[PDB]
Amino acid sequence: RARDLDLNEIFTRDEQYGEYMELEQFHSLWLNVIKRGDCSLLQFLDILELFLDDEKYLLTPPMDRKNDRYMAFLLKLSKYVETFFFKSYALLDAAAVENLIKSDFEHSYCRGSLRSEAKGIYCPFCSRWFKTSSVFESHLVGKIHKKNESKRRNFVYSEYKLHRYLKYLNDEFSRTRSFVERKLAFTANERMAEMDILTQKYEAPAYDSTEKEGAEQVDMPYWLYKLHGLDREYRCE
Amino acid sequence: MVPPINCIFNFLQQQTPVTIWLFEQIGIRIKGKIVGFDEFMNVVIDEAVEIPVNVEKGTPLGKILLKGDNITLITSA
Amino acid sequence: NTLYVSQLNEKINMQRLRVNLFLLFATFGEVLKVSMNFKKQRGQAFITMRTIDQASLAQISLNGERFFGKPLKVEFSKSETKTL
Amino acid sequence: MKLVNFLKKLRNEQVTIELKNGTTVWGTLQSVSPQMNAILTDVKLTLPNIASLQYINIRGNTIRQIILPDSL
Amino acid sequence: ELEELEEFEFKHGPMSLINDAMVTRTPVIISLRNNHKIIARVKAFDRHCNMVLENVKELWTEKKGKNVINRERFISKLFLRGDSVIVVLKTP
Amino acid sequence: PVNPKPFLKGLVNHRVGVKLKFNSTEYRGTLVSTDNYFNLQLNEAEEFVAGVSHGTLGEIFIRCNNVLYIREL
Amino acid sequence: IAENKIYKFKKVKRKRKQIILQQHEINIFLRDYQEKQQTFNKIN
Amino acid sequence: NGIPVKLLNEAQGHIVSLELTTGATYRGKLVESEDSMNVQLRDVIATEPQGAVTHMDQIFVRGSQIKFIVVPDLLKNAPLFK
Amino acid sequence: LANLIDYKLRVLTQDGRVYIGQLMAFDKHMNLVLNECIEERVPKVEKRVLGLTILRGEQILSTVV
Amino acid sequence: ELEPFQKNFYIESETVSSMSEMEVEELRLSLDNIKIKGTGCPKPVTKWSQLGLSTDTMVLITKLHFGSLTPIQ
Amino acid sequence: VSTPELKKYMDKKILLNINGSRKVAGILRGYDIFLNVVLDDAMEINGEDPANNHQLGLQTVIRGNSIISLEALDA
Amino acid sequence: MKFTPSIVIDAPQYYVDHFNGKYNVDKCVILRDLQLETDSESMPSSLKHLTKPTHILDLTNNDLIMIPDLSRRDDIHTLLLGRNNIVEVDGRLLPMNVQNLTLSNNSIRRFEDLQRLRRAPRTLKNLTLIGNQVCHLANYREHVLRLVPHLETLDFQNVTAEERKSAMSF
RNA sequence: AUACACAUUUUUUGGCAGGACGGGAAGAGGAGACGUCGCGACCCUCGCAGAGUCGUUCUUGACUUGGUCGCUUGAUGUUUCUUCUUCCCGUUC
Repeated sequence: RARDLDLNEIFTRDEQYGEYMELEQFHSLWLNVIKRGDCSLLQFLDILELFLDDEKYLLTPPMDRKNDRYMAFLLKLSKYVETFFFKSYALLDAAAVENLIKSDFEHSYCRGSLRSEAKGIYCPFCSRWFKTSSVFESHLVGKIHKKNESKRRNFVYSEYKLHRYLKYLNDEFSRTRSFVERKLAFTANERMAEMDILTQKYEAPAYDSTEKEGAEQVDMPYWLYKLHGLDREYRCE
Repeated sequence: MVPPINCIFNFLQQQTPVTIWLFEQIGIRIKGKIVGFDEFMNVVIDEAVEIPVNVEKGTPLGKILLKGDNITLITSA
Repeated sequence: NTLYVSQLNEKINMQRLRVNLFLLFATFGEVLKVSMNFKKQRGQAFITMRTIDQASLAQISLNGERFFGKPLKVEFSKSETKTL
Repeated sequence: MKLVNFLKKLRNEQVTIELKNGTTVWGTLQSVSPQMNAILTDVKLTLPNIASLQYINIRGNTIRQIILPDSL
Repeated sequence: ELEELEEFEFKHGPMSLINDAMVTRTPVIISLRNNHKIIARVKAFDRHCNMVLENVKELWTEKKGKNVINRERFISKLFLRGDSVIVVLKTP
Repeated sequence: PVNPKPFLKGLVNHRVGVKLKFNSTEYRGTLVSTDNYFNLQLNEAEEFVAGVSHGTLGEIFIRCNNVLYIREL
Repeated sequence: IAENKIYKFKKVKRKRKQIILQQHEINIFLRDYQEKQQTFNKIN
Repeated sequence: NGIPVKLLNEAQGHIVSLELTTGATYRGKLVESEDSMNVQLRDVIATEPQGAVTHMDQIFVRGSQIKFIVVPDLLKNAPLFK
Repeated sequence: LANLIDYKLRVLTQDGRVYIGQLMAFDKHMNLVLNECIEERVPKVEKRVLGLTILRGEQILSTVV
Repeated sequence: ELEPFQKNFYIESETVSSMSEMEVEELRLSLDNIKIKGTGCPKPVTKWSQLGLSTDTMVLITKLHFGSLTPIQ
Repeated sequence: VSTPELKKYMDKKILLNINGSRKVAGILRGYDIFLNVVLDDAMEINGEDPANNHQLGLQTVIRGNSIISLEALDA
Repeated sequence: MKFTPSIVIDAPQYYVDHFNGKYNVDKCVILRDLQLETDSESMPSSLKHLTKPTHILDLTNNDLIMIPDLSRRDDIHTLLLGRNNIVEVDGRLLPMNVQNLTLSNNSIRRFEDLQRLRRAPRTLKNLTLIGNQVCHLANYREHVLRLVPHLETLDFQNVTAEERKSAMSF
């Protein structure tokens, strides 16, 4: 039925069929979106971590959330994370997840889901707080919020997706960050052999000619023997 | 019917003013006296002047070590 | 394996003649010859064929076929082709 | 010492080579010659619209720079 | 003996800039022939000025239908050919 | 014979300027050292593009190949 | 989960590439199934 | 020596076509070919990138300046198949 | 490169012209001899049949199968 | 005339190198009261991943050693 | 290092074409392994039309690396 | 029997005479990118494993009914369709740069069936229909010329402005 | 069973600078050189062989040395100068 199904056309070698997610590329692009080099792969991952939090990526942004380069980057990255997510978990109903997230976005996120006992209610689209829910509601009809929600809608939504999908992939994020630190602390020979391993895993048959089928489990006289005359094997003819 | 290195050597002895045509550059050419050279045709050239053709003006440079790679055509003036 | 054709409209350029000949004779079997060696046109083209049965079948079936205005005359070559 | 040997170590590595002509190359190094002639497989190539190529060999002197994985 | 003299000449010669760069792990900026510049730390070098550079930030200049804009990106692990080097500057 | 190498050795520890083949850049600085292949090291360098001061670069290395000529200043 | 068993028998652990593979295969299978279920609903 | 150098030395006495780094094409009988690709050529018909064509008696171009040569197909037989 | 022998190969020249031909032999300088080699420029348009050619390794950019 | 060789293969992880001295004292007290003597002792690590070992080795170790690093480790 | 077999060209008037679309005419004097050439009675043919006798007897030298090609005016 | 990728992998694959490249299709039957000859091809399909490297396709001597089911192949320049039973042509063929089509000895009956050949933009220079019943029908030549003026040579005869104008007159 | 591949000819460089789209035709206010390879033909020309000879043996080693006219609106680069409307046929939403 699926004889021409090939995973290597879906996963890159650095992803190792869902083990890791390749973020170096985004360090190149994302890192450049800063117009400098003060940013290391690990500091970039440190930046990504913000998006595991429900508020950090919103109130402690790497860059100004109204910056062009930044919003574009965030779009590309978000898309990547999502495709990776569903790619690594075929068995789960993609449409179900999508709709769940969308409804969470409409019913909570855009409805003052972020609340502070001090500043009140934050708005993703206008990046401002609000004293009470009352002024918050009468602000959702104002020309300002109409403008913003009408221009920055796709970006806000993509940001949100990056957020929730990165949350669902926390284990993979950690796994990769770990990988990074390891490879980084390698030597030359070490790094080389490791790469060899990732490569072999990548270009290897999914089933070996040497696999199991139906192997189910349930639930003294040392100097004395030389002295005796066995230093020279004797024979009777 | 003499090797070019000996030609350059007679430029050295005669101390004649020398005009060099550079590589891939028609616009400027350099001029001055050859006080010495090496195997790589790098030349110490004294009272050298840059001569843009584009009446001709020029910039006095004084003593110069010109690398031989630029050299296209060495002449006397 | 090689067939000698003549009586062809020489006004056709060399490369178009060769492409149309390969086209026409591919129906009987693989044509091995890439290009006319003779570089004189005037019909005198040789067509080399991997199997011999395709050469015979082409010979019998395409005798006097109208090709670029003229009925081609087809015969077996006198000698074996260098590539054979 | 000789960095070309350091490139010789780089077999089966996925890299992005910028070239003096401006061309971008992306692929897994199969080998690099001491000339720094680089043979790669599974290469997407962008001339200054990407062409996908099974194998690509590059003359070493044309190579501008090669960007290696940060994991290296 | 010959090897010794080569390393020494390298040490007291103009190369001393890139040698100093690797030992101090100091940033240096490289004007290239592509009219791009690379500020980075020198991980390794070669007689040809082949280099391994870390924490690369390349700056460049692009022209558009309005004012010229400078563009820059970060490349953490960068290996560079030796003929692309116009100039290597070492600065505070 | 006075060779470019001895002239250049005498030029070491002196204020120089170097015009590259491109002429897009000239460098004026103290000549610290030069090697057998004639790569150039300058200090306190100043960059003159189109004959105007671009800026003060400082300790600088010049690839031999780019050098059109060197003059003493 | 740990012993990789469903009832009594603990099954051999498989490598990641195969698990994922079969998961995508099962994916297309479920696609087929959903299609057939559809046409059937439209015929019955 | 290079095997292609060996072929090019076999090409002597034949008619060859040369394209130089400038783009001009020189067709004619190759007198002599050095190891450095410096070639001496006879009765050359030259076609410029502009399309202008000239005739010249004896021409000798530096190896380094040659983009590529085309040599007759007679040589293709051997012995470079090995 | 020895594996590529006898194959039909596509070389990209220094000037952007694309040459295609059988790879009969190479050398150290990467001078290549190409049998039945033809030239393509723009991508077919402006294709010419050169025949047997040497190419100089100084001009060659890259080759592909 | 002995052959020179490398003995330092340790790259201190960033998270470890960020630790202050008071932090390091505290970590040692918490790790069964580790006492050190001698100059220049590197800070203790608390995770197998802070040691920069290949993935192979990591998999292998874990496998080889189960649970937290011991104080001696 | 090989020496160019330029002896057949010695003491012959030749038209050298050189990089930058430059062209000079003169009698082949000497040469070396490097293909550097000495030319007597050298005459520069500018792109316009006129020509200037740069080295009537004083002779010039042309770096072989710049020599694109050389045409024999005589037989 | 069917043209399937398992067959795509291993036919006698080589270069045309014309130096046209390709990689042929024969595990046990019908072929592609070279010599698709004599293995009883009913319907063209599974051209994707051809994965584009083919200049030519020698379909001759199969049992092909129509010419559809062509994946997008940029490289394919020549189709040698001879000795099949092509009744119809698809229409959205449009494999850009299909310069040559060989319909010789097939069963295309009507002028209207030839209409889809007009879709071939300006590339179908060479077309040969000789050996079909449609050739016998009146004003066959002129209708092919007025329908697909892109053809430069028809039935190995060259178009010519004279019969172009006559095709305009009718 | 027993060192080297940065100083002139190659790789360490003289380089850098309903709406849209196509096509084809008509009507109104893209063309001129200079080359290089093609559709037709009133033409030329008329035939089996990289070619031509020999030594030795059932197959090899040596030695010599389409062209022309139209296009009745064929295809292509150097190089100077100065679009609209209508109809038809394809893609996309």
